[PDB]
Amino acid sequence: MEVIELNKCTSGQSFEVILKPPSDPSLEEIQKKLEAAEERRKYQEAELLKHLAE
Amino acid sequence: MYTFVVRDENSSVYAEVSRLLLATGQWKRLRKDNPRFNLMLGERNRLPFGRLGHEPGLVQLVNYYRGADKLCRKASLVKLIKTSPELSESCTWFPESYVIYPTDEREVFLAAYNRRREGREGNVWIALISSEASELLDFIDEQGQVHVIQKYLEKPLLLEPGHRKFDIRSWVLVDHLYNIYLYREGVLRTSSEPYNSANFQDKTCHLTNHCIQKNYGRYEEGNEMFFEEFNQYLMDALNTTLENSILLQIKHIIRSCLMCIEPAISTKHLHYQSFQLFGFDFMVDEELKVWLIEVNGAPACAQKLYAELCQGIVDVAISSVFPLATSIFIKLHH
Amino acid sequence: MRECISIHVGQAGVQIGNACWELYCLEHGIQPDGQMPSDKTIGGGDDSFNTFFSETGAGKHVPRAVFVDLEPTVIDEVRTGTYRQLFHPEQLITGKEDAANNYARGHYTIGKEIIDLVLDRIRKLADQCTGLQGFLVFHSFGGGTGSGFTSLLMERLSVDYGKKSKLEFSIYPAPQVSTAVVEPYNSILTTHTTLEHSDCAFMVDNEAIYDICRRNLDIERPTYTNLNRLISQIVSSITASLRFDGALNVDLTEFQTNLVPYPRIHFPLATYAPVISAEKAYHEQLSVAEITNACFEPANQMVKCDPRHGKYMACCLLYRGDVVPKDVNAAIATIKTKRSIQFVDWCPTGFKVGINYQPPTVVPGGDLAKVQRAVCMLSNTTAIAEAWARLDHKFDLMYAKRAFVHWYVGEGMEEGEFSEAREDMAALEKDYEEVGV
Amino acid sequence: MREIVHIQAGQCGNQIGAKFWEVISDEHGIDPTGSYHGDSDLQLERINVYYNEATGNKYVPRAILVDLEPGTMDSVRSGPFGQIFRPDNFVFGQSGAGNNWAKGHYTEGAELVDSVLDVVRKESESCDCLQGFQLTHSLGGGTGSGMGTLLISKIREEYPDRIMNTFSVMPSPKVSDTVVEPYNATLSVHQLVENTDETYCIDNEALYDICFRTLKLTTPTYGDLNHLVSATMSGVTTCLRFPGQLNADLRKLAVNMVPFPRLHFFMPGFAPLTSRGSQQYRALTVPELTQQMFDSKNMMAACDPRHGRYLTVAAIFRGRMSMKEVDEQMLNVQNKNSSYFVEWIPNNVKTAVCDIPPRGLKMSATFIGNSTAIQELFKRISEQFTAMFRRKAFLHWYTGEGMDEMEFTEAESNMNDLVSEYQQYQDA
Ligand SMILES: Nc1nc2c(ncn2[C@@H]2O[C@H](COP(=O)(O)OP(=O)(O)OP(=O)(O)O)[C@@H](O)[C@H]2O)c(=O)[nH]1
Ligand SMILES: Nc1nc2c(ncn2[C@@H]2O[C@H](COP(=O)(O)OP(=O)(O)O)[C@@H](O)[C@H]2O)c(=O)[nH]1
Ligand SMILES: COc1ccc(N(C)c2cc(=O)oc3ccccc23)cc1N
Ligand SMILES: [Ca+2]
Ligand SMILES: [Mg+2]
Ligand SMILES: [Mg+2]
Repeated sequence: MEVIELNKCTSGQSFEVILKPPSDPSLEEIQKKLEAAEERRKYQEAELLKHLAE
Repeated sequence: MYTFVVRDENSSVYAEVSRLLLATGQWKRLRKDNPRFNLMLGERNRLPFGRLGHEPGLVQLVNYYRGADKLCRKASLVKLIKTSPELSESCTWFPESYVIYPTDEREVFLAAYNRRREGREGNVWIALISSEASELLDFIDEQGQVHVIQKYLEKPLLLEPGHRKFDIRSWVLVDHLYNIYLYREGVLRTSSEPYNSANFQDKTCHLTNHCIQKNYGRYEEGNEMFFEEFNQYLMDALNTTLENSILLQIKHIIRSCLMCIEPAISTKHLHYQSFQLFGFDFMVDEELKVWLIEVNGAPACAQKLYAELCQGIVDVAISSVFPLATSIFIKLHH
Repeated sequence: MRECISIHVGQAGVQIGNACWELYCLEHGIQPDGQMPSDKTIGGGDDSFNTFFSETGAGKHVPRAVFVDLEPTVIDEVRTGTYRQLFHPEQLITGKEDAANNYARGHYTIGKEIIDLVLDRIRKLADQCTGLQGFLVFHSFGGGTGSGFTSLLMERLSVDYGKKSKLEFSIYPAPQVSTAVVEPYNSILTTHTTLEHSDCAFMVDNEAIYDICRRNLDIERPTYTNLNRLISQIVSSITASLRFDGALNVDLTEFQTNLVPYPRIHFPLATYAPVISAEKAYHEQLSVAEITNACFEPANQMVKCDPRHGKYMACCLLYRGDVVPKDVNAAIATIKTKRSIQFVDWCPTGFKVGINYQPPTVVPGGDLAKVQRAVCMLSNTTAIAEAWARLDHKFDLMYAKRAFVHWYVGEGMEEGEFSEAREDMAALEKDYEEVGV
Repeated sequence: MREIVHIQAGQCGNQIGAKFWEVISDEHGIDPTGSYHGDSDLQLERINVYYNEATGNKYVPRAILVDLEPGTMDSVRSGPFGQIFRPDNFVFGQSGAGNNWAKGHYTEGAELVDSVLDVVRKESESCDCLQGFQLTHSLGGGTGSGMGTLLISKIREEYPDRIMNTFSVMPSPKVSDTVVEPYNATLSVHQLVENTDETYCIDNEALYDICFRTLKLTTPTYGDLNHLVSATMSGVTTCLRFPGQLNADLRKLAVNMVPFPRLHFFMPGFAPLTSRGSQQYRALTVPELTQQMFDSKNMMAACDPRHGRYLTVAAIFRGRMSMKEVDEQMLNVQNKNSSYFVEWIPNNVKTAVCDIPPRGLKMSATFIGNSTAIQELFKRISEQFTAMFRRKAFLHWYTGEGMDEMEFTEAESNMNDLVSEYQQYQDA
């Protein structure tokens, strides 16, 4: 029922209507994870290349 | 070929329903967990309603209404009657009831208990049955569960011969369009022991359900009087019909309960559809007034009626949505 | 005035971006060449629209926008299309090979190699800003780039602009228009990694939009173009308060304050009405009561779910067109008596309302009819967790057999990240349960 | 990922390979001389995938033609589209491989392989972003099988981050040149399981049966077999060659089709099934296309799809038709036969549409299935292998080139491991 914070301008209006009351990783750690993943890729590749060498 | 899945194993009604669906040879049963079903016959608890109606090329239908537990739990029924304008505290056909915790309306309960003390009328309440409040409040805290205290019906209608208590079970089917269908066959679940006003150190004399009886089987097969006989009795003993004295009130209560929650549970504009079979339990007092005891969300039927009721479920809840290649229901109109 | 930078990542992010900026130009009267005849301060200014558009000495109005895709063909269409003159070439960033529908490829392999260049181009827009308030990020959950590159970008934006707000527009995957069988993997992976880094995220389920286009626009087989014109109407409703004079949702901070009291539960449900086909010969215009009532029908939501069986934490109504407060309040009073609207115990039961008198702009020759009034409701309801439940179940089905996991492991991702992402989702589903039942 | 390098090895490889280029050249409006003469712009948009712009507005499809004998490659050069191939891309020895996998892989082929890799390198160096490779070969001979799989191994060493795709023709006693085919095929499968990302199993048994039972050809030739192959090959590469919603490539095919790296052997299918020259005048309804593409009689690998489960399926519809009806029909197949699609890969069936029909049809459907029923193909080859191997029959052709028995034992066990891996997912 109660209407508060009525604001009006040329563009339109805004208001609030109440019906009832109540009641990060660093640049370092990122670079580590991205380089760790590259190292797993390089390793898996080196293991393939050694298998192909055999 | 319509498809269906079965996720409740303990369900006699739906075991029979699936059995009937297969017997048409137009319904395939799939594995428990195959998403590509037309019909779900769901589990009793934590049914995943959130996963229904997101399958392209499948109209999906479930045999439960999400939110219908509000009616079908002891505690939440009292809350629903008290707080809904449609029903109210003023409500004439539901016994005086209060919700009590073992950790709530304890203070408001025993305030009306003193109206039964001061202007002393019948002061016997069910929780299990006592005359004394302080013995009830101990029994709740000692078991550690949420339960309801309700005014116990001290002047029930008593069947002769036998001086016996009984409850009425009514089966109601609510389809996907929210048509309310009352199965024309009810059942009375009788006591076989004579009723005893001065003794609540009792069990079989006071409690009416088919299990806490198995004097058993004396007057009628397995404490089960059907509607033709109970009507005949009411004519012979009391000069009235079941229709007039009881069923008008039953139809009123059923319609009132289900219309009340219709906005909260209706699947009308929803991406999946629901039906549900309910079991309404009624008490009848000596002046032929009907009182609602409980609503059961997952009821079993009575042996004689399984065939007819389960066929009705297929015809009106299932085949209405999924057509295959007299009516046993009374439609409660609104 | 405080600037906002838009970031469009991957095919979905880019094509939705095209649609949104097309619409923004039409709304503000900015031409394809970037001229704005109504803008009397030539070469600068701090009007509300300047939040989204910078200005050159020649009076070219240029979006504060970066487009990034790991492959060139989608952004190449921006480069050569109707709006090619609008965007500076340096704002349009492409690799040569995509993430192949693989989060691990978008995040670890190909991402590691383009991230610094994207952040440098983002830095160039930030330096042009007097008071950058932060970021609007458009992407799919399901694409390898949309999922993989976005989550890395988000992590980095938190590092370089720790004080800035970040909002998401996120396309949730639907089998009717999906591109990949692994979209559920990509969705869970990106949601886990992005969760701490996003302040408010608007999810759009392609299933809801697809069905709205079929049902209300009578389009038999909606294309991305049909979907995106609709999405861009909803985004424009959401962002209008940043771009026009008003007193509601005027900065990015206000979105979190008004819509997100619990930081993890930051996914408001959008509901939009009315959607009316431009080919409908006879249409009876809908009233404030009818459009507002339609905000409570599942069929009009951006995600199909059922708010009657959850609780609300917040609710904004954003109207465009011939709408006055008194008709809003009368509509609300009636709706309250007919509908299950339940708020959480610790929040006021209420509505923040914003009205802009300009009716929605439609794309000339597009699918949407001009209407006299429209509304977008933003509600933080627990019911949206139904979407997480669906997605998590699909994830579990594949992951129990480790189907396709080798494609991710093969990119350097550890298998352990899958169960970590999935545990976080398990915790999120739990959070919604605590608040909502 | 844009450019594909195509390789064709040995007699079978070069004969299906030449047909593939004929068919797709026609579809893209390219003529025997490499001049474009089409009307639609869909024809040129992704022509870079196979064809390559040359001097004076010409097109040189990245294709390398390999054999240990000159015979078939002379036949390609004088065949209908023979002039289109880059002359330097003809790489041939003189001595042949005598239907012997050991000659192709270890002795005769080892001598020629470096010359092929030089041509491969030259083509890769022109590529903006090479997606990878497609190889056409049979598994029953010596050059396509032995030297083909040698090439694959060497290509993987030098380009380990590119996709390897094969069209691999499986031998059948019904259409058979020598008794040693099961040896050659088992040795080859061992290689394919390790070094390809995607392999189309083109079964000569199935092609024969389609020609005989369905197309009513009493005496199928290789040319009739190849008519089916080139149509399937055109079909399966549709989404690589034509712009659509998908913008598919070889890696995205692999990611979406292959849940476990070894299970990458696809059963392809085509509808409507047509013979050479003789073609019927009524187009199919979308329901009829959908029904026929999923029919076991339209599959190019002689396996019963009902004897297993589909892990994944890609379906391509070509021609002007209702996309709504395509979606409805495709959804209908799954919903009606749901038990044959694994329930633990949600939405494992994907459909794509292209407006441009293949030559001489208004409507077509192409099917790519990853089915566990493919195990029947490998079991068949395994039974034929063991029937000879248990008596070491015909082994001296291979030990004479320096191979040991152990190598046959290892290849057999790996192919039997592959079979039981399919059985695993068929039940789980
Ligand atoms: N609504 C909408 N969804 C889209 C559009 N384009 C793609 N999608 C959806 O986005 C998901 C696929 O991701 P894309 O954004 O295409 O992939 P990407 O981010 O470019 O990643 P890769 O191509 O895998 O590197 C699917 O769920 C699509 O249905 C679009 O224009 N509009
Ligand atoms: N489908 C098809 N199969 C062929 C063709 N030519 C040979 N084959 C089969 O290929 C196998 C023999 O290999 P082939 O390619 O002639 O030997 P290579 O030249 O040493 O590779 C046998 O299984 C033949 O049935 C052909 O043109 N088409
Ligand atoms: C099982 O889900 C899929 C299977 C394949 C694809 N893609 C990437 C295709 C690539 C291709 O080259 O050919 C196709 C033909 C038809 C449909 C898809 C493809 C995608 C998905 N989701
Ligand atoms: Ca200005
Ligand atoms: Mg992409
Ligand atoms: Mg030969």
